Amino acid sequence: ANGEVMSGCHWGVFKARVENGRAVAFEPWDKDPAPSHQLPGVLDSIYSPTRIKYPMVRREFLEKGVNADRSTRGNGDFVRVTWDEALDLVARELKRVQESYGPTGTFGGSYGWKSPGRLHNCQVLMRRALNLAGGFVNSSGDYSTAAAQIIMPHVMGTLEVYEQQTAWPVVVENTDLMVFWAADPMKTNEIGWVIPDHGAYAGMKALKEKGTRVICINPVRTETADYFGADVVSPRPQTDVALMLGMAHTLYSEDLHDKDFLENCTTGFDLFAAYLTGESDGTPKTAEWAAEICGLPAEQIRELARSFVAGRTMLAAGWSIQRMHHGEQAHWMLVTLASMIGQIGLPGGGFGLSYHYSNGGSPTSDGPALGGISDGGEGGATSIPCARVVDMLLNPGGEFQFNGATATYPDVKLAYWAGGNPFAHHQDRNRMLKAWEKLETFIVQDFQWTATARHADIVLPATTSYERNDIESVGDYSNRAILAMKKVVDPLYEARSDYDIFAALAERLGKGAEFTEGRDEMGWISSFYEAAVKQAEFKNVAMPSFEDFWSEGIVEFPITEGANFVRYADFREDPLFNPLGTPSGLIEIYSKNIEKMGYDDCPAHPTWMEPAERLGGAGAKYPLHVVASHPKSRLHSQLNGTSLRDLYAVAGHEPCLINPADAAARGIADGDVLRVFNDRGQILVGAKVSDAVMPGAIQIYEGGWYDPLDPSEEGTLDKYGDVNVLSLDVGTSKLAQGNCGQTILADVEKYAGAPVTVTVFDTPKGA
Ligand SMILES: Nc1nc2c(c(=O)[nH]1)N[C@H]1C(S)=C(S)[C@@H](COP(=O)(O)OP(=O)(O)OC[C@H]3O[C@@H](n4cnc5c(=O)[nH]c(N)nc54)[C@H](O)[C@@H]3O)O[C@H]1N2
Ligand SMILES: Nc1nc2c(c(=O)[nH]1)N[C@H]1C(S)=C(S)[C@@H](COP(=O)(O)OP(=O)(O)OC[C@H]3O[C@@H](n4cnc5c(=O)[nH]c(N)nc54)[C@H](O)[C@@H]3O)O[C@H]1N2
Ligand SMILES: OC[C@H]1O[C@@H](O)[C@H](O)[C@@H](O)[C@@H]1O
Ligand SMILES: OC[C@H]1O[C@@H](O)[C@H](O)[C@@H](O)[C@@H]1O
Ligand SMILES: OC[C@H]1O[C@@H](O)[C@H](O)[C@@H](O)[C@@H]1O
Ligand SMILES: [Mo+6]
Ligand SMILES: [O]
Ligand SMILES: [O]
Repeated sequence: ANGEVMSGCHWGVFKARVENGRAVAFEPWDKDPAPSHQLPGVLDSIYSPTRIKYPMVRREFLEKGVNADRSTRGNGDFVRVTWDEALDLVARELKRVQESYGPTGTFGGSYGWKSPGRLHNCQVLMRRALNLAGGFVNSSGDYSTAAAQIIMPHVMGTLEVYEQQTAWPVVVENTDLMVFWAADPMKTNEIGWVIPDHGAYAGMKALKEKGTRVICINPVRTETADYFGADVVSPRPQTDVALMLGMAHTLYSEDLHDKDFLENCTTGFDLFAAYLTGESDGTPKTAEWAAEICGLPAEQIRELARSFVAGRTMLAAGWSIQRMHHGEQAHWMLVTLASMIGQIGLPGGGFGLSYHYSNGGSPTSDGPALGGISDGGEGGATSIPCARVVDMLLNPGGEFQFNGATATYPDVKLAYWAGGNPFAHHQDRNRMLKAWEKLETFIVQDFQWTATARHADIVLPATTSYERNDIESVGDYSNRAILAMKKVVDPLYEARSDYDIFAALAERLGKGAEFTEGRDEMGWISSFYEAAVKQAEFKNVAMPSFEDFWSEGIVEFPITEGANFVRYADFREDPLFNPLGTPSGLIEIYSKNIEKMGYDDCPAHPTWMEPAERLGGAGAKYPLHVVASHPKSRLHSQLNGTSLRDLYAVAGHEPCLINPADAAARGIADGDVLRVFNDRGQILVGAKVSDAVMPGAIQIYEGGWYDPLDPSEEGTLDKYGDVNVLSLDVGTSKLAQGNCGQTILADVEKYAGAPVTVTVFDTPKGA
């Protein structure tokens, strides 16, 4: 066809131009306040050299199945097969594992960002089919807030991280000092889990125009600091809890803390104060004590603390600091500091844990909620914390602790992954490669030839959202509209929707009608729309017929009371009438429930503990902290294998931001090929020399595609730059068992070996 088609994605709403059946541009939505620069890469991902054309089976698995040499996964030897051959093999394997081992034999957690959409949700569709086969082992939590989402319920009485924030207009009108703590909102609000509304950009523009003072506490001077002209304060990475303690000690010793707020809204302050002063352990937590750990001058620490109580202050914290050893302590100590400041529940005061994620603070509309397809049970134990996947494979039947409970790891034999990239997202790549040999069968379903697809036994080519129809909400927190995600182009090559793949597997198991319910694509979509219309009718919100909605492509909802929302205002007004969901009904600075667990690595009040490895730590073996943060010009690993890579690759490798003093000490110049290494692994990167990163730290973003020099050699050099070749794979503590992906020390040198060639962005042989 020829014309324009409106649809959406994790980067926003867009208008595609189609010529002779091929999409030629993904243009920004006219109503978007800040369109994404990544749209050209989203378009290219439909057509790039790494688009998966056909079903494939690795040669060793096609010939020997369960008896294959497991060490050769990832060596490139794939055989093209027909869809019938691939689907029959997958169905035979699903049935074999269920009959031999029961539900504990299959792992169906399949963590990953996939694509938005209420119908074409690849993970829910996979679980719908696996439940019809007999069941599976799931995963709990995520890689984003694994620690904060477990400690917050014990402290504030709610998960806190994925909840609406005090509205942006209220912050602009009332806040005197905005503190971005381990957060880069100008970078991270580009993405949404549903289709993003980019509402944070409207709020940040209003904040900039008013001239309000901004401070960001971060090892890197970011686009957020440049936009606002912010003061940048850079503690050594992993020392924020010590900095917060020094600030708290200053407030207490100078009688600047809010005694009334502490008495009326919290429990355990007296016990915490005994720790703060050193009465309980012999070590006063002074600004000088804190300065020695974090590297900032003691007077700067005292001045920051005094400035937080001088006017109305908002502590807007990000999540990198909890994606680390003892991560639970970061936001627990932040809430304790906010309680001493005493402004929780006031307009523009307190703290917020989602101003940097999916446009939190964009005012909530009066529209209805939109539902989608279910798993028939998205957005040994029968479930594991997600980042314990390798520990599980290495210790079948072994015990593990999690948030007060004791359980044993299930004995998993088959793993099915759809819409995720664990060979980019999981920690300690070399350890993971050896552990994966414990799986009998590994099936991967995607549209791009990621490191995960390259390591599979069986590869099934899915379609993108642009090759089918769907329905989804716009604005993770605002719910400003419902959008028709219309088909842009017909399915490419031999690709099939995840729905069509799972329906064909359900048919082979004799459960076809149970999977489909006799509905077709538009039948499912209209059912979801009609349920939203009924909910809206009960709340006096007008909506068009399904036919008129589909023709127009969108329905917008108005904002009224959502513009005035203040988080914790009811609790502050009357804590006895509106108690929190904690044992006391108050903020738990001291937790008796956590005391009873007896976990050495997660005490009963916020506490400073040395991490496994850190910059400035006694016995540290490597010199530089690696800031393994989220990428500017990708969504994780998404879009690495597209023309968008040209915006940032350095000599064909992932970029490494390095301070001029650390570079000059090693004879490194901008543009040089470098080797980054530690005792766990080694990778290549390209140098980007800049004083934006503090001395003692280097920045290498997560998501790079792993490209082994010699796949048959243990510890081989990664030719491209997957930062998770350098990371450690351990739990945050026994409380949350979260990942520690930003706890990394390494050295760097000018590469001195023979020239190598990156091949991970090329079409695999035979594909
Ligand atoms: N373009 C883009 N946007 C995204 C994503 C993406 O991949 N690309 N991913 C999405 C997802 S799933 C999430 S969870 C969010 C990510 O949200 P976050 O986890 O908050 O983001 P990060 O980029 O990992 O880190 C935030 C900031 O913390 C700083 N930092 C790192 N270590 C420390 C430390 O020890 N102390 C202090 N004070 N600061 C530190 C970093 O320099 C960075 O500027 O972004 C979302 N949006
Ligand atoms: N060192 C370090 N490691 C980190 C982090 C960090 O800060 N530091 N960040 C962590 C976090 S919070 C996250 S969320 C993870 C990110 O890990 P992931 O979510 O696994 O990363 P993505 O690259 O988004 O992978 C999603 C995959 O889904 C595929 N896909 C998209 N839509 C569909 C669909 O409809 N069908 C199918 N079959 N496939 C589809 C995409 O092409 C892509 O390959 O990384 C984690 N790892
Ligand atoms: O070529 C015909 C085949 O096309 C595939 O896209 C359909 O999934 C399958 O059901 C059909 O038989
Ligand atoms: O067809 C494209 C148009 O569709 C409308 O429904 C959207 O509100 C408008 O912003 C967009 O330009
Ligand atoms: O010492 C026990 C701890 O050991 C760590 O290696 C594991 O990652 C963690 O799950 C466990 O609680
Ligand atoms: Mo995440
Ligand atoms: O995550
Ligand atoms: O995430």
